[PDB]
Amino acid sequence: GPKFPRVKNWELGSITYDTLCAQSQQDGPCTPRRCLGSLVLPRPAEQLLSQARDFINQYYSSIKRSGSQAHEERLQEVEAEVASTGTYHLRESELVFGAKQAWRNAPRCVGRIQWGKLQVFDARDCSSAQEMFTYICNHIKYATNRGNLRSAITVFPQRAPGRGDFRIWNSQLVRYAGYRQQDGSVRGDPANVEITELCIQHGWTPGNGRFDVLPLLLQAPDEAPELFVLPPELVLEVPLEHPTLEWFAALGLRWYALPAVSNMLLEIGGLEFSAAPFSGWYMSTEIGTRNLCDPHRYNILEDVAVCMDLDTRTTSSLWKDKAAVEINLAVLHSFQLAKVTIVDHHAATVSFMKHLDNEQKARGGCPADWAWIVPPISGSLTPVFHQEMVNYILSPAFRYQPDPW
Amino acid sequence: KFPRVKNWELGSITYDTLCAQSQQDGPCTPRRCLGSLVLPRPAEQLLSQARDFINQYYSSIKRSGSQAHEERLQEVEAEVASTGTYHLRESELVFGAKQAWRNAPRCVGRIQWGKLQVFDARDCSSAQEMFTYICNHIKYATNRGNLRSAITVFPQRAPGRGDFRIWNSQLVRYAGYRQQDGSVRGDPANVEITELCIQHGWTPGNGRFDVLPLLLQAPDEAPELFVLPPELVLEVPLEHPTLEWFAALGLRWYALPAVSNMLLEIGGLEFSAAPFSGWYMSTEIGTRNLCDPHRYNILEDVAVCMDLDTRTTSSLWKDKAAVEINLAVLHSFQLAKVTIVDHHAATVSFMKHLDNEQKARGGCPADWAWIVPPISGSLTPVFHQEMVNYILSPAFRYQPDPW
Ligand code: HEM
Ligand code: HEM
Ligand SMILES: Cc1cc(N)nc(COC[C@H](CN)OCc2cc(C)cc(N)n2)c1
Ligand SMILES: Cc1cc(N)nc(COC[C@H](CN)OCc2cc(C)cc(N)n2)c1
Ligand SMILES: C[C@H](O)[C@H](O)[C@H]1CNc2nc(N)[nH]c(=O)c2N1
Ligand SMILES: C[C@H](O)[C@H](O)[C@H]1CNc2nc(N)[nH]c(=O)c2N1
Ligand SMILES: [Zn+2]
Repeated sequence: GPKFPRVKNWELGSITYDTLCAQSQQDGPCTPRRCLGSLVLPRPAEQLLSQARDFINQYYSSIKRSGSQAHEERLQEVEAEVASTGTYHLRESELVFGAKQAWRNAPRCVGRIQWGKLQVFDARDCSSAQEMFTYICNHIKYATNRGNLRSAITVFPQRAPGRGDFRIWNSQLVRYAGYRQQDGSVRGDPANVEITELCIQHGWTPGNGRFDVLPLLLQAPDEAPELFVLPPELVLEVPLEHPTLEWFAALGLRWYALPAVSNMLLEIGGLEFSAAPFSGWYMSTEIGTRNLCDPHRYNILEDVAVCMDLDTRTTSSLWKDKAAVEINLAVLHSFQLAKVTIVDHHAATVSFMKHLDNEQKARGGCPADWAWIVPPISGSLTPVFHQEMVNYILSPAFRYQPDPW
Repeated sequence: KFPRVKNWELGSITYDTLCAQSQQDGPCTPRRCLGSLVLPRPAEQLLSQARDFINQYYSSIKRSGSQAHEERLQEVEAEVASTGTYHLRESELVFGAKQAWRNAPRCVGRIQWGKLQVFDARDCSSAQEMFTYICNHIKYATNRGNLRSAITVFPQRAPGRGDFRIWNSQLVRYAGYRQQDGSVRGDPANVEITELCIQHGWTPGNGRFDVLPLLLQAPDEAPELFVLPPELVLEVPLEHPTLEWFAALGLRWYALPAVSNMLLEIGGLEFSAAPFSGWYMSTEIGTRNLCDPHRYNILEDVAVCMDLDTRTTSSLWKDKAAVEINLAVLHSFQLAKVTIVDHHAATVSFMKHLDNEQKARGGCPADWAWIVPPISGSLTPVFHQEMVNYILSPAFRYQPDPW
């Protein structure tokens, strides 16, 4: 009967219909002729004003004052401001709500059960690269909280007509260096070769290890980026050991505690926050499966399998699968021992199922990107594998943006 | 526009041009993607699908434009104009069935697409005849463990009448018997078909691995029950290479995956009974059939036999057990000399297939959620490969249950 996508869970046999998707104001990449759901990156006064009104309407609905006089007065305030200045500005509580709503709207995040619990640091007063650095250190200190991690976002000033952007050049606040070698290989994280080379071009004295923490390149409006070294005491890392395989610690592998995305755009009511880094805590598979075992990342599967004495000469020994499991276990064990927050892919996906049920009742749906939500090991052992998902774009949102260089 | 398709492991980029030949809408729209959903929510038309298919065929043998090509289009046209339908030549049927497989977005085994034995069963007028054909298919496809891909094609749908159908979802399936206390004994996915077999006269067993009889249906007739001779049905007892207690679980699985509920569409003609088979990829058995919570659900038993700490997700007890079961499946198929492919070799060969199809057709329709295996996803190259999903014809399609 219902004219909304029907969504089925094949493990439980239950059905829902997503009505939320009708609030999408904006096309993804798919069409009736071809699905592009698996692509990572497929590619103004009245326009602004209607984005702004929709957002203000969301905020007033969220505080149950929709249609109220404070609501119609805010709408007028906003149009008046666009009328005379081309842009407008958010009230503090509007920013807080919009930030949370952007996380809650992110289809690619499995951690969204935590969406209501986000510390929002307003850094819209920031006026220099040096001040960005202070805010960022404060953020990292707050978020890290000695291992007991707290979700957080710091919001720097919005894009402004004619004037340059605030940008953090690094893709995350904490990243490891990647040094291109003479034999064409890479030492450290190959994902970070470009930003590494950029840091060196901007005067950084590079180290030569596999786990060198990168410095930050921070750009304030209409200035060249400036370089800032994080005090090592601020950057919590966990050395990786394995609970029974005693040789595993001898590998010198490690990972940083804080996953802090710094190159995304936070869009709220048409306003564009080009620097707005946000952080949570890790799901174990991000470290132990992707960052450590992708062939284009640290690529350690074969070395670990050799240490475990597996038959790496044939696919059918399942040597990759066994090594990857042990690496994931080491990641979980080591984070637990160090009392640094982490969540395994089972607990995370169970919690995401609870999130979907919360959001079914609250908004009638939840946009979700199945390829990104299902973990990269043990897929069908998690309940999200058996759950259909509808993917669409809502605002507020975190959006990709081109690299500043 | 032609979508850009990137491999994130290798940095390489292609453009799918083949998607332009899609004539048939999927579930997605610009407002929302529905690609993770399993199921979807006259004469001129048949004639254009017919012409298009005859063109694909004459081009496939290089004789595009020839006398033979024109006379064949006119035959198709003369037949439709007079009867509202037409019939395929055996050689066309063979081509169309291979193309349907080639085109199947959810199949990771398509490197094999050109090697397909096709039995024409269009001269079949009875459920009894269907049974004989099915036994021959099984015997041939199984080949004493050296499995060979095959399809048998029964008579097409016709406006005047009921369809030929095989009620079972595969030719070989294990019974699931509901217990008065809710539980299922056997394969919970086959409870309905098991019950249908019982009501049409089957004497049920009571094991966890009882091979079902087939319900075959000729048009507008009640379906009929046929027991497969047990020697036709190759099974593999599961054991583990190092864990001796694993064989004590009494697990086993059948060699032959042979889908028998899907519709084969070729040039607008529809073949409601057209069972097809290949060989398994180990994860289908090891991960989905044995470990899915709504299938035989054995993860916990295995974890306990391995003495794992089951009380917390963070021991990765599930992951550890799933890996041993998959290992047991590969080992036991290898020991019994029955064809199987593991998920690494299979996905490596699919990458090769993508590359072949890029050169041959300018693209390949693929359903990423079904191509990427259910364990160790990102350990396989297909995880890192962007894919474009779309429907080309000839095609295998879902159809309603006949009851
Ligand atoms: C609280 C713990 C959190 C967990 C466990 C978590 C987990 C994850 C995971 C596993 C991913 C996929 C990452 C990848 O494969 O590259 C992700 C993506 C994402 N999460 Fe979270 N998340 C958390 C908190 C946050 C917070 C606080 C925000 C924003 C306020 C957020 C926004 C995002 C976004 C935008 C993405 C997509 C990134 C992209 O497309 O590249 N998440 N989350
Ligand atoms: C030769 C070895 C073959 C292998 C290893 C293979 C592998 C697979 C696998 C793993 C799937 C996913 C199945 C599932 O999760 O339920 C699949 C689906 C499928 N394959 Fe194959 N395949 C093979 C041969 C064939 C042949 C011969 C045909 C047809 C002539 C075929 C047509 C299909 C179709 C239509 C699907 C989709 C089924 C559905 O939507 O439920 N494949 N294949
Ligand atoms: C290729 C690439 C693109 C892009 N936008 N970002 C990166 C690296 O950013 C890290 C990655 C983004 N998918 O996010 C990891 C993450 C973030 C958060 C907030 C929590 C968490 N557990 N995990 C690489
Ligand atoms: C729910 C359902 C639908 C349907 N069409 N078939 C089934 C049972 O068949 C399972 C599956 C098709 N989804 O077959 C697996 C398979 C088929 C083939 C030809 C090869 C292979 N390795 N594996 C269940
Ligand atoms: C091609 C494919 O879309 C790509 O490799 C995706 C798949 N799923 C993912 N899922 C997560 N969580 N993170 C990723 O980087 C990716 N990569
Ligand atoms: C909802 C989701 O699409 C569903 O669980 C799919 C996922 N991928 C799959 N992939 C294969 N090969 N077979 C399946 O049954 C499924 N199930
Ligand atoms: Zn789609």
